[PDB]
Amino acid sequence: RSLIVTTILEEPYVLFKKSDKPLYGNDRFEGYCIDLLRELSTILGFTYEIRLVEDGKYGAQDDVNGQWNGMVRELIDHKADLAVAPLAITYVREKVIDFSKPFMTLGISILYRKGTPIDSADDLAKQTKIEYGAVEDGATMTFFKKSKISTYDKMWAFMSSRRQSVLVKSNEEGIQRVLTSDYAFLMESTTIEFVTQRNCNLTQIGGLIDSKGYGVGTPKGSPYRDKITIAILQLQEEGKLHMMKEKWW
Amino acid sequence: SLIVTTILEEPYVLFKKSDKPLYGNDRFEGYCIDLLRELSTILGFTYEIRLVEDGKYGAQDDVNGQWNGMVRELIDHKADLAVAPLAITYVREKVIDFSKPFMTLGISILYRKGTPIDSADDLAKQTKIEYGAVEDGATMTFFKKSKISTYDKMWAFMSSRRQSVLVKSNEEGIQRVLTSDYAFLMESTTIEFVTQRNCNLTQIGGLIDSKGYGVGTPKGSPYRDKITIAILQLQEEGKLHMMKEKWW
Ligand SMILES: C=C(C)[C@H]1CN[C@H](C(=O)O)[C@H]1CC(=O)O
Ligand SMILES: C=C(C)[C@H]1CN[C@H](C(=O)O)[C@H]1CC(=O)O
Ligand SMILES: [Cl-]
Repeated sequence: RSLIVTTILEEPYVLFKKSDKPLYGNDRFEGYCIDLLRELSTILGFTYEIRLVEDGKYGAQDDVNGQWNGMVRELIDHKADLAVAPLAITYVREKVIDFSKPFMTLGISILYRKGTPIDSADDLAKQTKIEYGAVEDGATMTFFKKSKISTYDKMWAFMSSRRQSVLVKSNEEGIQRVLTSDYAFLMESTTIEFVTQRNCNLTQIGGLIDSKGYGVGTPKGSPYRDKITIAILQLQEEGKLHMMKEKWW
Repeated sequence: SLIVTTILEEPYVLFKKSDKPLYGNDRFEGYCIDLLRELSTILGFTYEIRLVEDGKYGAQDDVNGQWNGMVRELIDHKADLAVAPLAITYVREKVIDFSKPFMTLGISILYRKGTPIDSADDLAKQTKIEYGAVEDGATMTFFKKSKISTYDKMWAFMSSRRQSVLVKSNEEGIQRVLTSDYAFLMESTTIEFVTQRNCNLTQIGGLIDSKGYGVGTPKGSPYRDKITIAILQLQEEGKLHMMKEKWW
């Protein structure tokens, strides 16, 4: 049978393919993660059906009820066989689902304007005039929520106190805020690179604040996890992942 | 108590400098030693460090398919963990398990400063400047296996000149760069260590590929996923970055 693959719209990883005529099935989608999935299927010999996660979320756990949502929740409940998306491999997620080895490596950094005196997270933390934030309940926000590093703890105190005003619901919302207010956006370096290639007034500020990878998610114990790892390593060694990144970035 | 196989390689694993001979685990320090200590704390195991007898990381014989090095120790259940700058590669992942990466890196080029050489392509299209890699390591194996024209050409060069351009260690490669017209294909994390210590040397071009180092375990080992979770904990609390800063 075909594997059910859960994913989510996020440029340039997953988007709706443009066509003058209606599109159906997997043909509706394109992007880096779609090429990846195609290449994985070519190596491993499975067929698949792409489905957008209904709740539009990656996967985080609620504090009170301990319930998961998003693509992670779909894998937990065995409603999908794989999740293929820019899904960060994190400690809390690894506790509840399995991940392939990374197909991309990245870190949190800062998206802001060029030509300013701001050069690091510490510069942001020490002031309040320039607002800053992150996608609510994502891996980036979770990093700040849990950090014991003085600088990042202060940034979390700032963001948490202004939740409604500085946390956003998507990368697109955060980017639009950098573009239309005095705002710096804490976001993943791979997506920053995409943005800065297309917006000459924007830049990454400072280096990477942490390090993580994106991996393909599976339900805990899935036999596909290790198979997908091996295929990913093959794709990397063949230069195919690099070609795919060049194509979409 | 777990048996941990490793290998000397600066600054991952070193013999501690000492007036008197040291014994057992006391003999060793380095990034990978700190990593092992941190893992042991999180997971609650004791361990004995043993240097791999054959001094190899792990490659497969092209005729008989047998493995050597730390990979062989794991396959043979002579060790529980391998903790070293052991690249997570397609061929190795097929026979042993690896944790998720504690360090990410890629192949690049170590050469002298001030030349017009700017990329692998520049090396491949000539022969006056010799180049090579550590024999049978993950770098050499990338070239051996690559279908990319430039890298296949470089493999043809290095292959045909095995005796003279392939080396036994990073140290031998670095000395070649310093004493002759030679460029050394080597891992970018080691290049970084080297170029911080020698201002006449530089990385040429960017990364040619991307890989990680991971802790190795025998296939099927229950420790693999526990070590992965520990590594993720160490990364998220900033410890892996501090460890790299400390040793580089
Ligand atoms: C696109 C966003 C919502 C996702 C993508 N990776 C992160 C994740 O896996 O949670 C989130 C971004 C972030 O937290 O900066
Ligand atoms: C120090 C060397 C021999 C090891 C380290 N990592 C690679 C490996 O895991 O094979 C080798 C280096 C290289 O191949 O450039
Ligand atoms: Cl894994």
